[PDB]
Amino acid sequence: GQTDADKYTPEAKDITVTPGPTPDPAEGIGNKDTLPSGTKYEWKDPVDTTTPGDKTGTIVVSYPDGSTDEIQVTVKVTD
Repeated sequence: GQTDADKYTPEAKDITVTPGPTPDPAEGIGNKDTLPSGTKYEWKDPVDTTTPGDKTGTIVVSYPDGSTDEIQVTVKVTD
């Protein structure tokens, strides 16, 4: 009786951006090719990338069955 979250292991990928609005969360998973098609990506909470610095955020990976993983990443906002 397994869920998708029992089977798949998303990998964090740190990203770098210029100051700007919250980036595309798909950029924070480094092994999307390993995950089922129909897997969705969203930030748990929007990362504030409006100012420079190293931000911490979490990507919610939602599998086709509705189970989830939560993956923390660093977003390096440049000066």
